Amino acid sequence: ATTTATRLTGWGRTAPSVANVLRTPDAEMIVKAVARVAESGGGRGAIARGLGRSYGDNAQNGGGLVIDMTPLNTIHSIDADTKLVDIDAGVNLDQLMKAALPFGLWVPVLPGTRQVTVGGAIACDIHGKNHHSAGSFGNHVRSMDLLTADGEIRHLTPTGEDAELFWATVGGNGLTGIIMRATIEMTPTSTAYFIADGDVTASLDETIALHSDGSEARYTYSSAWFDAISAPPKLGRAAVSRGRLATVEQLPAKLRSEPLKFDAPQLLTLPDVFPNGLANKYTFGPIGELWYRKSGTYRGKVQNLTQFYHPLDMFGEWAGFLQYQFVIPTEAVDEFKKIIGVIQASGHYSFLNVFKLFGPRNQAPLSFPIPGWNICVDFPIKDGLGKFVSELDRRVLEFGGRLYTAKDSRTTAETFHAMYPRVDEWISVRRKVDPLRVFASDMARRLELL
Ligand SMILES: Cc1cc2nc3c(=O)[nH]c(=O)nc-3n(C[C@H](O)[C@H](O)[C@H](O)COP(=O)(O)OP(=O)(O)OC[C@H]3O[C@@H](n4cnc5c(N)ncnc54)[C@H](O)[C@@H]3O)c2cc1C
Ligand SMILES: O=C(O)c1nc2ccc(C(F)(F)F)cc2nc1NCc1ccc(Cl)cc1
Ligand SMILES: C[C@H](CO)OC[C@@H](C)OC[C@@H](C)O
Repeated sequence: ATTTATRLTGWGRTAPSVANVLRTPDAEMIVKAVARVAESGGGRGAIARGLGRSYGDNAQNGGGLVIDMTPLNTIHSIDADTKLVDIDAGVNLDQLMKAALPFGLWVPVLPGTRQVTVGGAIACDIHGKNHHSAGSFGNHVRSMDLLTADGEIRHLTPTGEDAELFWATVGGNGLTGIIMRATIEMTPTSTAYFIADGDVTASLDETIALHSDGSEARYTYSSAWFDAISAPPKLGRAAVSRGRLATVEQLPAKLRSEPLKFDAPQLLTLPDVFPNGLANKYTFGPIGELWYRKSGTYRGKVQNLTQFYHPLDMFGEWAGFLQYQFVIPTEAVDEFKKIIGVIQASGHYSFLNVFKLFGPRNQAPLSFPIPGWNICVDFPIKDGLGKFVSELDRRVLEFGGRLYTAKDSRTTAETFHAMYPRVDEWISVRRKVDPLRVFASDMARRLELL
């Protein structure tokens, strides 16, 4: 148990603040720190911190306490018959994935990096490539133990007597208390592999058409990279990757011996093999166009996790960036296209772009995902950006969509509240379970959730 004044930022490395960071594997010691903050009521409160993968300010508390949860990382049990895992909130999804595979169990929702805690996964109600078929992380929690402001540990379930507080904690960014422990229902699987279909579109219109032609219902997993820099018609052209978990008999004979094995992250990546880039005299001409179309079009390709899910891993080596993520309701297709147009003409160039059609939402009043067009872009920080993303906020807002707290460090409270029309409902729950504001964060203060 060590308390240390530490300078903390999100993954985006901005808006730093200084907090007292408690790092203890001792659960009783955590209960006491919270009991202390509640006693000298009130101060600048406390907030949990997972692995720090949120880009913004949700896991920090300037001039307050921050409880690092990563030492509470015991997997208590895994059961293949019930498909249930019982794990501390500090367990991470990579650790969990590894521990569970031998049981034929699969982490039901995986984000774009496995370095996130169970606590972070719940508090941000994270989504992945399978949202349209599996919903978000919150949908899969069968119980969790929440340390509240009064110093008690409350056992919450999605349909029990504490359902309301359960669903306020899902997506609650740690502002209902500290998730100590949870039970997750896993997805059964017979292999660690995917059967994947790849498609390449020529334009924004094609990308939308492919996601609206009914084909999505044939794949449990689906996401795309899209072009956000090229002028129309090239704007919004996409490499789409869709699939489902493979069964044993679908594997080639070579891989049937160990169907649930995970492959090691290799020493040599593509920057190590080709140091001078991948560009040749063909890349930007018709043969290049033809080559990209071909490599990105395929059917029934067997892929492991890295290949199917982390296709940025092969580009290795390739701070001053602003991550922006929003979703626009399904029906607002024209408005969605408009927003992509605004991005392209902005003079702000993003290369790392995610496109995904979200499925049905859950009952959490602060849950980010709603059915519709989800987009992430990554803008280099340069003159004009701050004021331009505010304009984007305005358009996202008026088009019925919202920003994601896990990605935000700079939107206003007014915008956020308008984007989340159930925020008042949520605030009423939070105020009932934390009258003295024992739990607090830089985000809570910025977005007036405190
Ligand atoms: C490369 C990359 C790819 C990503 N891809 C995706 C994606 O595909 N989908 C997606 O949804 N997100 C994605 N994210 C965002 C990420 O999944 C979330 O920010 C997640 O919350 C990070 O978990 P963490 O353990 O690092 O939590 P932190 O960022 O440390 O904390 C996040 C929030 O969770 C709260 N919290 C953490 N632990 C606890 C606890 N034990 N009890 C109560 N509250 C707690 C904190 O108070 C804070 O509000 C991505 C992030 C990166 C960097
Ligand atoms: O960096 C992030 O914050 C991120 N956010 C994501 C949000 C949603 C999705 C989803 F839509 F696929 F679920 C994937 C994400 N991948 C992410 N990162 C991995 C990645 C993989 C490929 C690309 Cl073209 C760009 C990013
Ligand atoms: C962005 C989305 C999430 O992982 O999938 C990207 C795939 C479809 O494209 C591969 C990239 C590297 O070109």
